[PDB]
Amino acid sequence: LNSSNYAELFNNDIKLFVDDTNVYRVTVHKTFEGNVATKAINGCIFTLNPKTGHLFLKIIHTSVWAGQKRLSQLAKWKTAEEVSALVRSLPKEEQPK
Amino acid sequence: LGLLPKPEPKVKLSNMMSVFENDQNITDPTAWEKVVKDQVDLRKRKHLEENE
Amino acid sequence: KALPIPEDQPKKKRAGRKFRKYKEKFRLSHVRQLQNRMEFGKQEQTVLDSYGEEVGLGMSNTSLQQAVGAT
Amino acid sequence: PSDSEIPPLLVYKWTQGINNLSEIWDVSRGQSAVLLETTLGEMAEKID
Amino acid sequence: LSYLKDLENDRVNSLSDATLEDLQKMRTILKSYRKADPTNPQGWIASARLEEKARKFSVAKKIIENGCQECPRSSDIWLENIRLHESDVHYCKTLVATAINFNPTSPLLWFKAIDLESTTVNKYRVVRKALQEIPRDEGLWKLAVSFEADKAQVIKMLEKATQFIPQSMDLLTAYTNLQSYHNAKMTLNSFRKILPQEPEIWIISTLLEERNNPKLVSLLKEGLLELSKNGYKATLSAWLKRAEALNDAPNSNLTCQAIVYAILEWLRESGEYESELNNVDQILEKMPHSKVQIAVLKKLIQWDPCDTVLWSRLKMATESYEELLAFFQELLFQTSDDIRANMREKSPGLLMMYVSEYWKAQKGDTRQTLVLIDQIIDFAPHNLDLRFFK
Amino acid sequence: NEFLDSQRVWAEYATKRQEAIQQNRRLAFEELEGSWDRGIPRISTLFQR
Repeated sequence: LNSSNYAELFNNDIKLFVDDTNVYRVTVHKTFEGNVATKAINGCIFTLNPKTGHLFLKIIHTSVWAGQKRLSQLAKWKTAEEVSALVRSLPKEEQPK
Repeated sequence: LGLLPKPEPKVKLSNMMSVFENDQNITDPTAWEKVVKDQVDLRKRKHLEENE
Repeated sequence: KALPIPEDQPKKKRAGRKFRKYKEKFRLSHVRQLQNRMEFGKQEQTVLDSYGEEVGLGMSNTSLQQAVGAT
Repeated sequence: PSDSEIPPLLVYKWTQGINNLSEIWDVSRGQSAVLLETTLGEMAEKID
Repeated sequence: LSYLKDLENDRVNSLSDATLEDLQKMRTILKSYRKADPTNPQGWIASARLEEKARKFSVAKKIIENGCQECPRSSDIWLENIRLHESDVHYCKTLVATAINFNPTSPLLWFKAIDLESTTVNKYRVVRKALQEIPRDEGLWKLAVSFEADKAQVIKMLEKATQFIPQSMDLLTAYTNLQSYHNAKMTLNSFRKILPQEPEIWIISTLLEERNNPKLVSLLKEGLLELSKNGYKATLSAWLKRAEALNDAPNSNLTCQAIVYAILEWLRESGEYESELNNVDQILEKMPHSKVQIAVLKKLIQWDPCDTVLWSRLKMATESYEELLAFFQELLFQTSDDIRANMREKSPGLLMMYVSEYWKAQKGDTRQTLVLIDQIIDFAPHNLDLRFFK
Repeated sequence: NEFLDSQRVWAEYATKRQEAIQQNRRLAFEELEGSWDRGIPRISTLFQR
């Protein structure tokens, strides 16, 4: 998907955008001044149906990461799993291309 | 052999997303929408006006 | 009736939902493009069709997909 | 051609049958085996 | 204009064997998935699946079991492991043992074990073990009930099931069937009445009641009682829907009729819906030539005059290929005092229909004549239609 | 070799089937690995979708 083929996104085919940028949210809390504050918050998986504007937002709980390593890698896998689950949930009529 | 008028691109709400000859098409989304919807209305209105 | 003077003109340049479709029928598809790519090293995936086994899918089928099954 | 045999297999089967007929190979009493093979020429071509 | 091969006519199945190189990529991916913390379970499962498909049936066995052993303790993985070993007995048994020690709470493993074990005694033992571990699993209880040939033990099992699963209906029904007395039925009712049971449980009681088979008029009363006692959820013709299958069994149809009548009465008390009636009619039409539906129609007729219903009744009778006639006779006899008036008012073909039915029934041509005469007498201004048949 | 092997592996398959029946199972196509791409028709036939 490109600047070129953006118009392709709004044909009559069903699609899901999947943002896993915000899955492991770590926070270092900062206001407009810039004070430090260390923490490791809950995360999310943004999944969007730009036809309907449904937003299947899986809220990743922080309990996930307790005693976990290769954390980043794990996150990706988790996201994938979530996506799969979502797909399964969707009926064939509503499922995405 | 004239250029007495000009021919523009006939947008609609299915084109909308795909026309770029006229500007603002993602830039100003709702403005663009207004333009395109407005255009459509005019077309329809023109037809109706003609009928009248 | 004669052949036309072979001149090589590129006048067309068209496109348009309307005109795309038509041409989409003649364009190679994206899966055909994929097929036309064959992975380099590997013994690349063939469908043995009874009339002729010859046929290579090619890189249409994804590596993982290929390893498992069809698409 | 049946749906059972690939032709190689058919051939094999035939051979087996020819061997496995009762006392074909014994010709001590002058027994004569005769394995007539033939095309039916024009058969397809000359159906009424 | 050689056109392009219609994309979706590309070649599909019975492909060449998957390449080692290709497989290795997949393996690597799966390793990454696994090693990047366990899922916990599904990663292993996924790997197993891949192996099965890849294909391979040795590496999977080696690795999947190992995976199962250390970190995870999910039923699903155990199940997968079991599946992987179709090698009939010993390995499977071992797997089961490993599982139930770890996960006794998950029914699936128990079921698998049961499936595995061929001998009936063994199966019974397994079931018992499951029960000891897990109390609530209705299916297991049912299986247990099924297993045995003797009586007392079976009864005991049923009792246990009742104790454990509070609102298993099938089990309750089975128990009821077992004991075989009116006292027993009463006891059962008592046991149940204490329990909260709003929706549709007294149907069982009704069924039990008409095991005697002569009694039947008290059924209606019981039905009436049922809804008033219970703090109920407003429903119409759900009972009928549920009655259907039940009705279809032997010695149940009669019971169903009473229930239907009760329901109708309740509806009347509540108020005339219009849609509900239509729904009921539709239901009746579906699954035709059945007795409960007929009963409903009969009840309706008794309540109020309906020519459509009468036609429907006739149709039902035809489908059946006599009940209607009987009903008519009953109507004439029990209350020709009140019926003559209504009939007279109608001035209808009901009489004609009756006559026709009689004719169909009898070649002896005397009973029919008598009936006709009665009808003539019955009708006070005497109906015109009757005479022609005579 | 193919015809003799076909004869062999179909007998084997039959035996397996019988065993399955005795132990009440649908025949596991996991077991028939080894004698899979052998036989005419192949044992790959029997479990094609």
